[PDB]
Amino acid sequence: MAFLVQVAADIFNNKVNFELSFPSRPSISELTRSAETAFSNEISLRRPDNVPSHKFHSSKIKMYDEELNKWVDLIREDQLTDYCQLYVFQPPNEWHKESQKEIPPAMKPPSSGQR
Repeated sequence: MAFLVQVAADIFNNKVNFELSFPSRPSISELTRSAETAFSNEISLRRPDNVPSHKFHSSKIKMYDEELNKWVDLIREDQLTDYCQLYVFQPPNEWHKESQKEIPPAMKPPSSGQR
């Protein structure tokens, strides 16, 4: 009925995983905008009061390809499959660093940002 993608990232030293819903297979631009919005909302929610406000910026997106059993770059508009798992990197920054903490079961993304 809807096309789902799981999108994971490292936010303040926790691995987060969101289920994003689309009417059909999204474009990479559409997916990227949806993911940046969801992760920016997560940052706003989780931000420690000693950290300045900031947004999530995607730098590279990988997809775990079950056909090849490996992580590959998301480059083409015919790679995404329903309920596939993506991981989104950011450019180097002070607050969010990569970890090999396992990707948790996907949850609905935040419902809003912070007023």
